[PDB]
Amino acid sequence: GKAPRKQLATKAARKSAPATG
Amino acid sequence: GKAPRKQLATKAARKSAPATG
Amino acid sequence: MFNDRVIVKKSPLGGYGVFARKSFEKGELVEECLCIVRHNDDWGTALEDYLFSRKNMSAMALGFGAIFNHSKDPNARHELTAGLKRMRIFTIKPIAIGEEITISYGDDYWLSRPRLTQN
Amino acid sequence: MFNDRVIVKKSPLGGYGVFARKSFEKGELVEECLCIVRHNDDWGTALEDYLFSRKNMSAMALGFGAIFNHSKDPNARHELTAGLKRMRIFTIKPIAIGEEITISYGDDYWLSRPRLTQN
Ligand SMILES: Nc1ncnc2c1ncn2[C@@H]1O[C@H](CSCC[C@H](N)C(=O)O)[C@@H](O)[C@H]1O
Ligand SMILES: Nc1ncnc2c1ncn2[C@@H]1O[C@H](CSCC[C@H](N)C(=O)O)[C@@H](O)[C@H]1O
Repeated sequence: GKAPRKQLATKAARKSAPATG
Repeated sequence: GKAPRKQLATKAARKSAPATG
Repeated sequence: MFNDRVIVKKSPLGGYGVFARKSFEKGELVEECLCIVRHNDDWGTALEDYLFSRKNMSAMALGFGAIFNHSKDPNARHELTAGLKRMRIFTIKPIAIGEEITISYGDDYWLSRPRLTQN
Repeated sequence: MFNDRVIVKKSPLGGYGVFARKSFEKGELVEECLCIVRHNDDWGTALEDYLFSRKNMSAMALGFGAIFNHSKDPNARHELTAGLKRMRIFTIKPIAIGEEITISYGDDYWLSRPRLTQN
């Protein structure tokens, strides 16, 4: 929306983890 | 082996069922 | 994993099948879990291993439907509700404490020695 | 499905999360199951729904890792062994009989109202 948008992403994950950012 | 072989198969399933042939 | 009714093995002389600590009769729901219903294609490929497919598609073994190995005398089987959604595990033929729970396959999935016939 | 420690719901006022019939304390393994570790690509697509992915790949929720819904005060979480193989379910903060067991997500998987901060 009137700004740089990024559809693709190398860091595209799904469900986070218990303790691993 | 010296015969008509068929690699592809429309009825290619994996694990059978409890009672459904 | 382990349960007063059964346990997972990982046994002293078994691959990765289930162990019937019971004690079950003819027609006893040992356990039941959910499953996934997807069509063939990439699904059958990526999941080419523990997929319980029916005559229409290929589903995934959510609960312990895969751990069930192939035995010559499986004293336990499973059931499927309308479609490959809910999966149950009954006891085809009563089982004794210290048995192995497993299920067969069908037309596909071959076992090994064709010794399951008296003709 | 149902267990003396917890049960699956399918509740009178809940979607498809788990119910803590207990009775648990701070740090209690409510349940544990296996999971699958696959890379993104077709895997993330076909399984785009209940995939517990870590910072390196995307795994599948073998046991009841998916049924865990997102709550504002989840009194229970899970653990992961070396990699996305064995999955466990502990009780972050003791739970009372009649509670709902669920887990959060992380950077991805958004919840709804950004009301989880006191700043
Ligand atoms: N009686 C038997 N003889 C040879 N191979 C067998 C067998 N029973 C099982 N297997 C092999 O093991 C596979 C079944 S998958 C085995 C279940 C696994 N422990 C799990 O947890 O998912 C089959 O593809 C078959 O090739
Ligand atoms: N608090 C919340 N608000 C809105 N949607 C939620 C939510 N908690 C869960 N959901 C939705 O439900 C999905 C989680 S999957 C829910 C688990 C499902 N019952 C199972 O058995 O697999 C998420 O994609 C999210 O969009």
